[PDB]
Amino acid sequence: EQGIELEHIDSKSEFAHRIMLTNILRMMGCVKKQKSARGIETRPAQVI
Amino acid sequence: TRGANNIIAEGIEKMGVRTFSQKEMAFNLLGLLTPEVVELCQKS
Amino acid sequence: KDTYGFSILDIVINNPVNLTIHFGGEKGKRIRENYSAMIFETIVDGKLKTEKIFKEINEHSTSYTFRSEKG
Repeated sequence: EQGIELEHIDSKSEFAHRIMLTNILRMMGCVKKQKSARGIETRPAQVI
Repeated sequence: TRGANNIIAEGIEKMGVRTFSQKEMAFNLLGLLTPEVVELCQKS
Repeated sequence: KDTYGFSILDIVINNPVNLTIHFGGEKGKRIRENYSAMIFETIVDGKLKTEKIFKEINEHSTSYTFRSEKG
C-alpha cells in the first residue's frame, strides 16, 4: 500500500486489512478448530 | 529489512541504528523456531 | 489421557498403525515426565540395575511415536 492516507482508505485498503488481520485470525481459528476436533492439546502451533 | 527504502539505509545506520538484510531477518525469525524459544512460547 | 496422553478407547476403536504423543505445553511436559518416570528394574548379582523404558524420551524430547507392524 503506497500513497493511501486516511482520506484514501478504500476497497484495496479494506482487502489488505482482511488479508493481514482478519483472515490471519481466521486461519489461527481454523487451526484451533482442527486441533480441538482431533483432540490435540499438547502440540501447539507457533504463530510467528 | 533491505530487499526507494534502500538508498537511505546507509544514512540510517550512521547513528548506531541497525538495518537487516532479508537473509539476516530470516535468520532472526528462524531463531524464534528453536526448541528453547518454542518452549518459551508454550510457557507464555 | 492424563498420565500418558493417549486414548485406549480410541486405540480400540480405530487401531491406528502409529500413534504420536506430543510433549508441548504444561500438560505435554507432565506427560513426558510420566513417560520418563517408569523404569524396568532388574536384580543382577544382588544389584538393582535400572533399564529406562522409552529410550527415545528425555528433557529435550518433543514427541514419542508408538511403532507397530500391522496395528
